[PDB]
Amino acid sequence: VYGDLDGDGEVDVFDLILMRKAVENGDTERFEAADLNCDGVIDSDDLTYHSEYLHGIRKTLPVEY
Amino acid sequence: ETVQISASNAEAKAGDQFEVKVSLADVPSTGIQGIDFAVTYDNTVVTIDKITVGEIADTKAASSDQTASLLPTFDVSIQNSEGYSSVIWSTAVEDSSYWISKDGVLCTITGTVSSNAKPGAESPIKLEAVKRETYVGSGTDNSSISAGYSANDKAVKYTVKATNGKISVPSA
Ligand SMILES: [Ca+2]
Ligand SMILES: [Ca+2]
Repeated sequence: VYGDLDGDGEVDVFDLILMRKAVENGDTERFEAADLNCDGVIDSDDLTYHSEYLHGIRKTLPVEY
Repeated sequence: ETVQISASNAEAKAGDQFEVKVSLADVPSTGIQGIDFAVTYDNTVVTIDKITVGEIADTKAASSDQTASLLPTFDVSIQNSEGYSSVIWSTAVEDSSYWISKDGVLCTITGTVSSNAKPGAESPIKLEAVKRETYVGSGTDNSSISAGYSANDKAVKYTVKATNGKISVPSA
């Protein structure tokens, strides 16, 4: 499921910590869960979209456009 | 393990600004690498103008974490029209000495009491989970405030006890 980087069935700040690490390396174990805009990379867009979901302002993942 | 979070009380006239301190107590010795909570309120009485980082979250993580420039360590989203503000602090740094590790002021809220607010009126300043789904399409909301850390990419999640604050307007 999208946003769940440790894979425990919740999307929370602990996945955001993993999202931060994923951006440094451009890779993580659950790549598809981390690539929120589906453009083949993990970068600041994904990090932002994850943060926006946690803030409650972005209602859906994955992201369109 | 467990940690306490609380909001102070304030008094201010209609149209004046007020401050509320958000504090942590009984921070475990293992520390807090990530924390996420919402501040909820009645927007007909108060609105939040800013939220500033507190002493205990003012660590080296903000200036040394690589992704800090892409997404700030202390990350705030004020949603006055929705009646809440969301506060997230997180870091990818592994060194626990850069995490939140002491009791004290986590952040300071500055807000404004409505010009219309009549004498005696009140509004709770509640600390609770951001209203969002546990995962996308779950149909069930996030029910607890998040606070903890990761070790071996595995989340260690503390229980969080919340004490709410209050804003009241005097008489003249
Ligand atoms: Ca998760
Ligand atoms: Ca991407």
